[PDB]
Amino acid sequence: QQVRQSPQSLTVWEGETAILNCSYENSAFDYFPWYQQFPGEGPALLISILSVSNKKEDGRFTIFFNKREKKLSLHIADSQPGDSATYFCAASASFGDNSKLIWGLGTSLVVNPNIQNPEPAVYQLKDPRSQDSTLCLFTDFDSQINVPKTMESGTFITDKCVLDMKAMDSKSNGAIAWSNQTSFTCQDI
Amino acid sequence: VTQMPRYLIKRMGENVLLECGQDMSHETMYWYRQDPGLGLQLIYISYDVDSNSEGDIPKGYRVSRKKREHFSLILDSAKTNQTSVYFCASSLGHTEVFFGKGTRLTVVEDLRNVTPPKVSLFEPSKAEIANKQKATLVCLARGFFPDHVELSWWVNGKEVHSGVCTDPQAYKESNYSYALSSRLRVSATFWHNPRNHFRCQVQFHGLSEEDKWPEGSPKPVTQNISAEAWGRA
Repeated sequence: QQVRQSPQSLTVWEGETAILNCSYENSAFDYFPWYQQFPGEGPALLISILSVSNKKEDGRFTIFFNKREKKLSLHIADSQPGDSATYFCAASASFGDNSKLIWGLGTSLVVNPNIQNPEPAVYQLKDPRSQDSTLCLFTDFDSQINVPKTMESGTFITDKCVLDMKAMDSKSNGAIAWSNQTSFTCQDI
Repeated sequence: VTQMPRYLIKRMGENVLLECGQDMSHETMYWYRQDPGLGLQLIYISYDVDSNSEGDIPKGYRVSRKKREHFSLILDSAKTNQTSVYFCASSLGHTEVFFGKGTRLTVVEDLRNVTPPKVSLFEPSKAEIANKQKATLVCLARGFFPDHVELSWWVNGKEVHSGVCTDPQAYKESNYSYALSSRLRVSATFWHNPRNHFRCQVQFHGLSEEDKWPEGSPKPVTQNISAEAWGRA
């Protein structure tokens, strides 16, 4: 727990500024790099700061540092859905070689897109190759709508997933539901 | 730039080897493991050739650096709890650490539980075209055990990324079985064109040529299983 990140999970709307906090206890630390990791990818250094410094800025990203409080914070101004990922903060002492970076447990960031005029509707799809196979689809719903989870032992629901079509700047949400049972409607869920 | 083998399937009990390389000829390299859900964990550290030091969890691991450019991770006996994503790390001039693309290692008790996925493609709802004036395709892969599947959409022979949304993690449907889904959404006009070909490909990574398997059953090697469709109405 040498490096403590906060919050454990962060979700913001697009355009808003995402704030990722972190604190430490050992006065030895003098180097604090932030690593960005997209799903299915490895961590990459985004921006770093030294304890002798008070603020580090790189484009839309900015690090605020408090040496006396042994706390720091990462601000993503005008956050975009593209930069939505898990962010790790590390810590080093001498900042020389064998720095021995102490890693934070990371903070997962999700940047929700502003969708104007949502038209939430549920549609049922079908697999022609195999009859009596029911599929449920929830789409065009608003982003603050919390997708319900249910354990019916045989029924499965996917997490929400933001979609982007290149035609007519307008983002869309989507959810998937299915069951091993032959007959069941998507209307009631 | 650092590189390493992407996917690997090994049985529990036998030796495992992971390799890593870099082209910047620096000194310090690292080996990390990360469970798919949460923590990034350090295994070993190599400062130079033949200079290695234990990390946070060196137990069950050992390393070898006979050359500065390459770093190999060695598991003499694979365990079930040693299933995670392994990251080779590197740094020059102690200002920034570089990570590779990672290696997804899955250790199984019995190789026979390894099965390819069953890929199903669902056609869009007529009401969707009617009410939303657009058509959404849905691909579903089930019956596979390793999470070594890679889903991609192909339209008329070309891989598309716009209008594509795939689930980040496979779902545990059974003890030895996973399930993964994804969706593709295009205009009703484009879907109403019969000259348009849609294909949902799922790349499964299985066993290598050097593996033991019975003769009365198909060997689940690295392969692609896809489902296709055409423009209707």
